[PDB]
Amino acid sequence: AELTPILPFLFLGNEQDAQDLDTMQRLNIGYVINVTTHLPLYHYEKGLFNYKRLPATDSNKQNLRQYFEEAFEFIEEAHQCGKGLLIHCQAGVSRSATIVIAYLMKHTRMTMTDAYKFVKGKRPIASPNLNFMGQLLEFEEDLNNGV
Repeated sequence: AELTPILPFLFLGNEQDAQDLDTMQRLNIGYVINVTTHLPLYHYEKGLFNYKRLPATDSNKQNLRQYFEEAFEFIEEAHQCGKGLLIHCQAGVSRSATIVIAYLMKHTRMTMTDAYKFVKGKRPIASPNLNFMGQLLEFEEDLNNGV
């Protein structure tokens, strides 16, 4: 299991990485975001972490932009509460990486292109679909227009 640490408090992963509970406990993760509709909240019953589900699909019509602001709050609650946070979708990390790249665009002064390749460098498998990439490009233009 490889939980790519995009920041010190931010980890990107896939289906399997959220199951590696030993790994997550070493990283002091206390927050988890499941960006899928069908995967379970692994380790939910254990009472270990707080959870947030962004029920989305790796499709060309799925709107992740709606969840952008909702997930940013979960990440700033972790940073303000001094705890790690793992966002994971499935395999190709198309969905989960789009939200990560967007978190960097809103709070980090980075461009969409700069942030996209920052995450691409740490996790090479990142391949947000063009539907998600258009949202990311539109989120840049919005943010640049005082939005």
